[PDB]
Amino acid sequence: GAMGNEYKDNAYIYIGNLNRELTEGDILTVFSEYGVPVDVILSRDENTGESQGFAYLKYEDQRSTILAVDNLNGFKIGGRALKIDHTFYRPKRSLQKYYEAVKEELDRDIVSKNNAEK
Amino acid sequence: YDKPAPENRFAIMPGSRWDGVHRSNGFEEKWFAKQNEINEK
Repeated sequence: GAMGNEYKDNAYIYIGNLNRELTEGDILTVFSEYGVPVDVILSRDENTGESQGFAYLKYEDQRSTILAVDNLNGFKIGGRALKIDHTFYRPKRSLQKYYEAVKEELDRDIVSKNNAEK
Repeated sequence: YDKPAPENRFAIMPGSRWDGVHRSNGFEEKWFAKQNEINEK
């Protein structure tokens, strides 16, 4: 599970087979109980837009994503079965405050326990 | 004791944003309702 990298709050899920009229509010309400996300991303065609066909929302907890998945997986809504799946894409990169994250600033005080117990 | 069937472990409480609209995913949900609905013990 991405060993040596351990990504932070980067939990994202792919939502397909959704109603065209389905808006962000509807999506939030549906997933609201099943782990309401802090942000919703909707794909749009720059050529025309309007339609999406793809959408991704950020979950507060990566473990909570299991709920909506096993819950809305194959679930029928409006005559359409929802298709939930784990994503793999990363959000827009931002090199600013993350600068302070450079080097093991914390890391349990540079591994206080050191190498195993004395 | 062997459980009758698998279910959700993390019981995350609902939020206001949920609007309070009906949202179901499994009939087993009846089990959770029964636990919450206890007037005899």
